[PDB]
Amino acid sequence: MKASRLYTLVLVLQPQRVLLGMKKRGFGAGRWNGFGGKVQEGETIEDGARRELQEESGLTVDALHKVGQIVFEFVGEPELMDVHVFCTDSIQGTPVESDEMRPCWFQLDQIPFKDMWPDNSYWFPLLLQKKKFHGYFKFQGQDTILDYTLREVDTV
Ligand SMILES: Nc1nc2c([nH]c(=O)n2[C@H]2C[C@H](O)[C@@H](COP(=O)(O)OP(=O)(O)OP(=O)(O)O)O2)c(=O)[nH]1
Ligand code: NA
Repeated sequence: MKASRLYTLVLVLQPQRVLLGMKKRGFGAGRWNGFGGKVQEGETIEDGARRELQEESGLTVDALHKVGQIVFEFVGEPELMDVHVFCTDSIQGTPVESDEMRPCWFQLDQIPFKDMWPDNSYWFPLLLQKKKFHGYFKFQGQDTILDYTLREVDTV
């Protein structure tokens, strides 16, 4: 089995809208996603999620709720991505656009699934229902899922 690298993903989910960030530069740009990145040495997963939210979106929150975990495998890549998914409903500043990321609010009847990673269509609806989940997705490139598993869980 492949080794896996730890990542976080943060969704700011308010009662009527969700905050997403559009990748501005590099390869893979043009998709909306939660805020996140690699966990760094010595930090807890939750603290890495708070750090990435601040660095990417400019938002500082005191805490996050863990809602899921999703493992991504890419054909031709040696490591899995072990992505710990967090939520919060409570913010106290404004999102900030950078050269790398543009944050944007979407109403919850306008979730931009067509411009999100294909796996999001499967697990995002569970997140919206206050459910917790574990998932795994194998991708060929950016657009094609070859295999996936998804399960609702009581505890993550
Ligand atoms: N399938 C899927 N892949 C995702 C999602 N979100 C997400 O970042 N990815 C993948 C695509 C990118 O290749 C990779 C982004 O991680 P990253 O390399 O930007 O993390 P980072 O910011 O710590 O790295 P770096 O820019 O500092 O080098 O993760 C998602 O929601 N679904
Ligand atoms: Na990132």
